[PDB]
Amino acid sequence: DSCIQFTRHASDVLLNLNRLRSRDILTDVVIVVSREQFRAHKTVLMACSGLFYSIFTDQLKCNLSVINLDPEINPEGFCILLDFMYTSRLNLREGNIMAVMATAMYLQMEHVVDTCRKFIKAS
Amino acid sequence: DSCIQFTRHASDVLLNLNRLRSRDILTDVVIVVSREQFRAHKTVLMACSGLFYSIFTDQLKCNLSVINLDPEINPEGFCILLDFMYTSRLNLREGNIMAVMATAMYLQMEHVVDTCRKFIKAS
Amino acid sequence: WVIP
Amino acid sequence: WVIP
Ligand SMILES: CN(C)c1ncc(Cl)c(Nc2ccc3c(c2)CC(=O)N3)n1
Ligand SMILES: CN(C)c1ncc(Cl)c(Nc2ccc3c(c2)CC(=O)N3)n1
Ligand SMILES: [Cl-]
Ligand SMILES: [Cl-]
Repeated sequence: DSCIQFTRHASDVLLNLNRLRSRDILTDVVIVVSREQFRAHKTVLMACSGLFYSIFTDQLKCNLSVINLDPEINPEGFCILLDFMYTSRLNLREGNIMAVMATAMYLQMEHVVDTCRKFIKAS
Repeated sequence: DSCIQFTRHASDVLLNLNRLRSRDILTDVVIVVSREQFRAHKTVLMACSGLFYSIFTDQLKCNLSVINLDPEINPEGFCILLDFMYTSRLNLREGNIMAVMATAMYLQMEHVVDTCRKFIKAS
Repeated sequence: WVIP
Repeated sequence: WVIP
């Protein structure tokens, strides 16, 4: 086509979606990870994760307001990944990299799994 | 912080949100523009437009599944702007620039209004 | 704004 | 991935 493009548009959209999350505006699901609860937007979860994409395209699960993750999933690993989904920023540290990689493999977040594998290979 | 960043993350998120829109997945509102109807995600509309942000943060309007725009709004201008919201791409043409600018001013999409003003000033 |  |  003959379209023009606004370079910062996608980043600005994601920044506003994170502002809505921080104010709990139009969040439509709670993700339960052990004792911890995380509110989010189903569309953002689907856009970032192969697991949530499969869950919320399911004709029955698409209507659930509560999703319980596998008890092996670490709440801190999930929190770091949820922050990444809404910001593009990953808080990857020596003390959390194993839990982050395991959570990203479960959530099917291919690019995160790739950087964790590379950071582990280096050490 | 000591975060790493995935450059293409925001663009990939927006691409997936547009894929959900094209398949009518988790759309939660219909925007009525004269005789024309446009399905969308309230969160994406809020993230892109000062008008939708104000509408869906309203304690009563946040629950509406149908929003009717001012009858002066042109459906083609709205369609071009809705496509921009989900892609960062604006189909700005000599034949649509006046309707696009008027719709962007109504929707409170500051960056679109700015490029329309610049393109009009050049001609 | 750019030409994509 | 980059250092932002
Ligand atoms: C694959 N597909 C057509 C599609 N459409 C819409 C959405 Cl929201 C979506 N999201 C999704 C699926 C798989 C994966 C991701 C997002 C991230 C990932 O690593 N794998 N994937
Ligand atoms: C201003 N603010 C705190 C905020 N938080 C969340 C959202 Cl979704 C939002 N969106 C929004 C508001 C105003 C405008 C836009 C989006 C685009 C624009 O030109 N003006 N604005
Ligand atoms: Cl990823
Ligand atoms: Cl804009």
